[PDB]
Amino acid sequence: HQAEVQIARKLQCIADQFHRL
Amino acid sequence: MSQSNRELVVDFLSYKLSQKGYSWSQFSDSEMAAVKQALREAGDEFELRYRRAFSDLTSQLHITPGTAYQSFEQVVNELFRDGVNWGRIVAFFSFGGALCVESVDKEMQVLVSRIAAWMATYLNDHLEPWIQENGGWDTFVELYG
Repeated sequence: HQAEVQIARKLQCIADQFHRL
Repeated sequence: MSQSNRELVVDFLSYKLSQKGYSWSQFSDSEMAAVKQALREAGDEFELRYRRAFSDLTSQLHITPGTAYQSFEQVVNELFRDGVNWGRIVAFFSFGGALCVESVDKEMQVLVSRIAAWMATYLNDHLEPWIQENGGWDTFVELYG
């Protein structure tokens, strides 16, 4: 029971694709 | 122990708070710090990209004083479970910043000092081993201007 992980994944989704500065 | 990550955290949070008109002073009592400038721009860009794909991070989670700590650690742990890169560290900073900004707007100023403390401890206990084994903080300034 966490919507916290969904936020963590949404964070990762932008973070992962953040190497293209 | 010269864990100056504290200064990095406070500097970033102060910037995010100053944007909304507040001051870090309200909530808490070798000069190559271009990382400060580099991290601010990076944080701004992250939040910009995040708010385009989804809603802005400030309205993602419903926070209460008693809910905050468990919610913070749960998010961060899941963010760093499958690996650590520079993008996720920016995610780490802008997330904590969004929490501070929200906690003030929802009038839970009590959390601001703690969010900084929570970030600082995790940045020392679980992230710095990755930092200098990937070239330290300057490497971030080089890769992200």
